Amino acid sequence: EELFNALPQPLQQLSLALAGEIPLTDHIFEQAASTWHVQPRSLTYKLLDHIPFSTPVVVPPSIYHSLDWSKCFAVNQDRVERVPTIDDPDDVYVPNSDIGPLLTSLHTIPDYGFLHPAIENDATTLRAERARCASTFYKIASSQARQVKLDPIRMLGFLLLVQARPRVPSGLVTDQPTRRDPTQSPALHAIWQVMQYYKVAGVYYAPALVVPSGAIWWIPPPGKRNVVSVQYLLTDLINLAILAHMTDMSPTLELTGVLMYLRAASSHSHAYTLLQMKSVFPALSLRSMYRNKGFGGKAPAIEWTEPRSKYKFRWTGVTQLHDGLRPRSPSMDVPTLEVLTKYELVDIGHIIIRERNAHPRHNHDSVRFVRDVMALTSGMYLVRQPTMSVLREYSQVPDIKDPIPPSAWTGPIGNVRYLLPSVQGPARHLYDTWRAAARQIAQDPQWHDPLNQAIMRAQYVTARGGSSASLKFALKVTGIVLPEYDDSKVKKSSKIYQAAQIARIAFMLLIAAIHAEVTMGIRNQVQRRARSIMPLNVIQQAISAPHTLVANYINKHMNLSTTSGSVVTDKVIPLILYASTPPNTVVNVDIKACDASITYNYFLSVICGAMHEGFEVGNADAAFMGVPSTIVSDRRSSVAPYSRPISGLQTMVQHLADLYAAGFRYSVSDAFSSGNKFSFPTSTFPSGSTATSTEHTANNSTMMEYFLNVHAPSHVKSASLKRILTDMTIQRNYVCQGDDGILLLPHEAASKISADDMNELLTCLRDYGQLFGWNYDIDWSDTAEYLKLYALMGCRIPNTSRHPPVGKEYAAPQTDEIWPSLIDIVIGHHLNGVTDVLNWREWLRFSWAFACYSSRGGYTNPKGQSFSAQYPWWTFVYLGIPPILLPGQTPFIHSCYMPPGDQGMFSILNGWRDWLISHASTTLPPLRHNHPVWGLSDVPSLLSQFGVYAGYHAAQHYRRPKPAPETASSDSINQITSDLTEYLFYDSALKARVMKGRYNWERLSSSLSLNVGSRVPSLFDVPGKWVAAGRDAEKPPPSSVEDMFTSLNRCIRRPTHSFSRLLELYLRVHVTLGESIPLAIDPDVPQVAGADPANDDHWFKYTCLGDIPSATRNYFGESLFVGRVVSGLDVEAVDATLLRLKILGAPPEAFIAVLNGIGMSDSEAHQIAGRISLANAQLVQIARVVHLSIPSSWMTLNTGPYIHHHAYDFKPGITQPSAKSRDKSIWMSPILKLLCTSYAMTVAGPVRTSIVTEIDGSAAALSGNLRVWMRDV
Amino acid sequence: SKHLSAYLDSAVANGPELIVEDTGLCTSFMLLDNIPSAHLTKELIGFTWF
RNA sequence: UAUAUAUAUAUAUAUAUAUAUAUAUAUAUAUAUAUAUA
RNA sequence: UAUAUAUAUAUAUAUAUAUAUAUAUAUAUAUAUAUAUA
Repeated sequence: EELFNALPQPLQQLSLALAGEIPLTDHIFEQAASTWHVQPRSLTYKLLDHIPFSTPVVVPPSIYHSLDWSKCFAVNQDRVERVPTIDDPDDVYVPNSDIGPLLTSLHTIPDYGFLHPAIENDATTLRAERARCASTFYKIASSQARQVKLDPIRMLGFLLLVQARPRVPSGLVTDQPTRRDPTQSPALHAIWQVMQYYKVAGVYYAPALVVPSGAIWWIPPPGKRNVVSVQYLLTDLINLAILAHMTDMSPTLELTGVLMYLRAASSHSHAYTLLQMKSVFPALSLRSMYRNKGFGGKAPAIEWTEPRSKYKFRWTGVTQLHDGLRPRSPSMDVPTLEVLTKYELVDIGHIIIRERNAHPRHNHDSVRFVRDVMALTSGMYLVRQPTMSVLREYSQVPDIKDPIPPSAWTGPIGNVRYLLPSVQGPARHLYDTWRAAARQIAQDPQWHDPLNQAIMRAQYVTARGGSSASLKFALKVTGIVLPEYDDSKVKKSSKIYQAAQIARIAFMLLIAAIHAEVTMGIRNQVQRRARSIMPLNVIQQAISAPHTLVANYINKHMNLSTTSGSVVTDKVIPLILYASTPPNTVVNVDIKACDASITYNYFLSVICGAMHEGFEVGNADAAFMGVPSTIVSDRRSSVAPYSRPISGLQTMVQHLADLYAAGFRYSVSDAFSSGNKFSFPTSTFPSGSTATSTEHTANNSTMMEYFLNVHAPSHVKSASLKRILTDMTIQRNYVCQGDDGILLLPHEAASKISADDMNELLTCLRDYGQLFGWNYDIDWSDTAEYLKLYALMGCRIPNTSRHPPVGKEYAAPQTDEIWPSLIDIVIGHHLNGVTDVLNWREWLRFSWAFACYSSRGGYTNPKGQSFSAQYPWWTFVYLGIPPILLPGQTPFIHSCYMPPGDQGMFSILNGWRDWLISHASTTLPPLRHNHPVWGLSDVPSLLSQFGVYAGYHAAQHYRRPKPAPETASSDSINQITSDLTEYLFYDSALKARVMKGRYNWERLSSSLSLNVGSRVPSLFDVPGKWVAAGRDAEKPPPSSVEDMFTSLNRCIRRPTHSFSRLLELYLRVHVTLGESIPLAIDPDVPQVAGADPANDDHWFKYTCLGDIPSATRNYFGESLFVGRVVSGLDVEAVDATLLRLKILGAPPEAFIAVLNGIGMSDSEAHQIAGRISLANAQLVQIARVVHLSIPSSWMTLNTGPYIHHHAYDFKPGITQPSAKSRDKSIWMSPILKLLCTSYAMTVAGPVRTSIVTEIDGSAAALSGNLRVWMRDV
Repeated sequence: SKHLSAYLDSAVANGPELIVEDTGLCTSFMLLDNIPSAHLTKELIGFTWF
């Protein structure tokens, strides 16, 4: 491969290491990283010359047809709009224009350019129209290019490097070498052809270059001109090329994707063109697979347990597939082909359909094909001008087909109107439901509990926030002089900052401020319009409390919130799998825009009236959250009007209804556009975070229930449909979360419902939603779409396109981040490639290349010095990336499921133990006195020679700079503290409780001499945590950066030869692997697409353990003792301390002090303390006391039973008696089991039984040291 | 899958074709002119008539 | 001039039957290559 | 040379899918004729 010869020497070495030829070393690790940072990026394109492509792809010159930008922008009413070219009002995206004329030249790199300083000045100072339009166009065009985790060229360099040389085979019988090869990929050939336009003297000038402040462009010569779309096309091509290789797809499918992108790029508005024909691929493949005759195969047999509210499922065998079970819904070929005819891409459909017809039976190949084809959709984070986005989304109002007549209301109650009893229909149903819930909320001593009140107030504060300026204005307007703490370096717009200002003020004085402006933000998306973030101010968030509370009660006490408890997201996995099984018919539904359709004229007025009436049952004089009862005029009786008191809850409703009727008033201040901030109101619900899911899920459930039980039976025609539609209820037939929803039909007896009845049913539902202005957007394709998860016949399909390898969202014109953060990006990037099942061997190779580039970085003072550093590669091992090849071992023996942290280290060393010991003896002189785990052979020196300690400690170092304090600012720190504590401790009982607990605790901890300095979670530190978070949200000063680099280097250079005490002790255990465990399911049945004999290790791991989490006796430790806690503190810290105390045998008052330290009253403290026992605790619950946790990668596997009865901590016939844990086994055995299973999961291949065989020291010695360490911390 | 699909659904038609109906003539023997009669136009006129 | 109904012709779509072509799967025969045995 | 296994090609048979042609039925559009109304 001449390309391998083209690489420079260090990169050739790195490629050899990645191929598994040689063990990786820090030396070559640096040489590769360094040289990448010094050579120009264009050379990566230069590498493409040495690929003899043989693919049938032609790049039409139609691409280079820049449409003039001047006609794509205009300003009216002093705002820069997009003025769409086509008559479609949605063409509001970046056009296809030549950016060239707007460029100057840089002094550093003369070839590339940036915006004219003249243009931006005139747009800023003169507000000149054309200047502003040019600026806006330049800003957004640059931003669209910036939507990548790093420069795409670097990723392309990674792909070439790994693909430059075939990987060496391992000894495994399932290690199939790659079937795909270069010179056959249409993507790379396409990149070659298109890039031929950008060379002048064989130099291959990149069309653009991304920088921290955005992206720069190259000035074209007089002959040529660069269209911004080309850059986007390159990114899509590179992303597709990487994905195709990792997914190992046929070149034909990649060919179709290339043609797909080219056609989109040829026309104007590359983004808009792609967006229009988005769903073509899933419709062609996923929605229509088995609509033929030769159907068959094996399918999972999943059963839903009787208490369906618990969402518990059981795998109970397999089911043979046959024609009677084949999908009933019509295919999707006709509409898709009709759409494709518009863009004359019918060939793509013909190719896809013909290829699809080669999979008549459901098996691994079929789903693998589906996974690959669905991976063809564009992975670009689309971005448009926020001004257009806000103008296009919130300009919608629902259309009600039968409005509530005005005569249907009673007389006013000051603001609200009650609903007349004579009114029926869905509105009546909605009214009663909310009213009933309001009644239940009304009398509930759960509130007025001071602890619960603390939870609600604390829930309102986060590091982020907004609308602070509106807050300061509104209160200053009403004569309220708020405090300030600027010297305490914390952002004013933080929700924390405004909360501190409010602490002292009597609440009712603030009531006028709730009718104030709210700022807004935008977050871009991959396959849809960008999302919206609308953070209310703290006061508004407080007022809306009743709305949330009632919604919560509706959810938690009707359909159990339809999984909106979100305890572990994986509970939806078995649900959709069950929903997609052949015996069941499922329908996917979701509100078209629930945020935009909920409104006051129809919905909120009804809810407000119901809540206000529902609160009538209760003491009319009972203040709630500092809101006192007031007098309101009642005008229900025209003959006898009067005024009566109303409780604080009702007063809240009175104002809340007023606000909703007035409509939200937003203020847009987009930065990408130029000087165009303004404010306009809308009825669109905020819906900026999970706090909105409760309301929409409640209304979603309510309307669905009424439709099923009342509207549909009264209106449908088919008698058979009526027969099956009856005996159906939401609690066992429907789930939802926000707009999203799933509806599944009762099992038709050995049969399926007529599509005719389905059409009748679906039609009526659409009309039902049309009544009150909900577009239901339903579909029926015998698949499962819920929370962006896809299941087909009980097999999960990872939609990889939603996690593009290169793409990353950036919501601001500047990246605003520092170099070390890139490491965390790499770690998160790699995990997705594990969550989604890719070719695990090749994905690992690519990951290391990414890591190598990220391993190095530098910084420069605003005026002064530069700084630099880089990590030894062992860091990434500690961070959770398996090594490819260790010295003395064979490559590719470590599975991706290897746990991060100490566990991964221990497992690696445990396997590597014997070779290290023997090799150290030959190579080095013995150490001077005996070692606990090692002999005299002195492996630690060898590890230092490998730089293991350097990497091990380097990964421990922090990666974000720290802000500095000040003393007059500390007066503000105290002022900030005092007020935060004041806001937290509204009453006095909590303060007395915490103070008593803290005083007793330190007294006990010192006098009993457990230890001193134990940072125990307590409420007094919660404000401190808030303050630190608030100060951290600020951009750090350069001095902090310099401290980081210096500290990091010193930590790297310091010669240390010891791990943490825990890892040192963990090495004392010897673990061995026996035979394979009995299988969970039939290996024939596919469960996750791509986890097949080709991708062996995933296929092994899933097959052995089974995917369905089925903790019938374990419950994965979710039964934490402290169900109710305040924000800021960590439950996982609290229970760990409690168990640690219990193991240490502390006296009960120690528990009492600790519990009282977090607000628990003495009585409940005793009650809680009594529950603490080593028996009822779960394996993971107790094992976490020493930070032994379950890796996130395991959350999709049924590891419970294995850990329970497959990891033998003491097998009688194998273990040495020295390792017998004896009585301490009650808390020793879980630790050993966790270590054992971690090692077993580390190695590749099938899961084997794990057995402790020996502890070098006695088990007693191990337990004693552990108790010491537990007492120390 | 063929056998399983066959054994599970009996609505595969393939029933014997019982109903066949005739509206013509219930006969199976045809009277046939084997040797045509000669046409006479000069001598023996009138001995045959068509 | 227009609307409605009926008949006839032509075009398009859907269903069924027959013919031809192409693709895929399975079986059998023949040829060629590679491996093993004699 | 023969046997056995694997791969590829060609031929034949059977099944499935798609396309094209012809026939029949149904729907829609257009034209022409006839009737009725304006």
